[PDB]
Amino acid sequence: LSGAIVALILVIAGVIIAIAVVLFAFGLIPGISNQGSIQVLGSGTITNSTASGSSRTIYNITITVKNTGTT
Amino acid sequence: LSGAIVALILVIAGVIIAIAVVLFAFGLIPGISNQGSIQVLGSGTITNSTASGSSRTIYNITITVKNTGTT
Ligand SMILES: *[C@@H]1O[C@H](CO)[C@@H](O[C@@H]2O[C@H](CO[C@H]3O[C@H](CO)[C@@H](O)[C@H](O)[C@@H]3O)[C@@H](O)[C@H](O)[C@H]2NC(C)=O)[C@H](O)[C@H]1NC(C)=O
Ligand SMILES: *[C@@H]1O[C@H](CO)[C@@H](O[C@@H]2O[C@H](CO[C@H]3O[C@H](CO)[C@@H](O)[C@H](O)[C@@H]3O)[C@@H](O)[C@H](O)[C@H]2NC(C)=O)[C@H](O)[C@H]1NC(C)=O
Repeated sequence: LSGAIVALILVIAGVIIAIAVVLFAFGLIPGISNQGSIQVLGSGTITNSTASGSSRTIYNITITVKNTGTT
Repeated sequence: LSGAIVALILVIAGVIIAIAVVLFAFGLIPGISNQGSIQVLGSGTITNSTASGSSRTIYNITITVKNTGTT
């Protein structure tokens, strides 16, 4: 008897997990868009910004950035 | 005589208890085999709900959900 009862449980669970995985594949798609939100416009500048005789060299990066995203 | 009447009682009782276990196996089927599920549709969102420098961070989660079951 046991084998048929087990197969029935695993059939129905198979349908449920397969549908959930298909829905997840459709559900990913909106996240892909955000990978393109930024673009950098023109040349930026680097400037030596550290104080005289300081242990660390520290530069200053100025760039135009454009954010086309919603965040 | 005795051995044959006892063999017959155990044949009859065997039929009875075997059929009882077969009917029980058919009686399991509805409980183990409910089809349909919570389906999650598209992307959801997480939003910071935390306010006023509270000790525990709380997040809103909003998502579209479809119950295809009967409960
Ligand atoms: C950013 O500015 C610093 C000063 O504000 C400067 O430190 C001085 O460095 C000079 C000599 O610079 C040469 O040698 C160093 C190594 O010692 C190189 O890293 C550098 O590229 C040059 O070839 C030194 O005489 C002086 O005492 C330092 N301090 C001051 C107050 O002048 C950094 O060198 C400078 N970095 C860059 C990349 O320009
Ligand atoms: C997460 O969902 C909550 C409902 O489950 C929701 O509560 C409702 O809040 C609105 C007003 O929310 C505004 O103001 C809060 C600050 O108080 C902001 O965090 C929020 O972004 C909105 O600008 C209220 O009218 C309504 O009655 C509340 N309903 C319930 C059931 O509590 C939260 O606002 C929501 N959180 C965020 C961050 O959206």
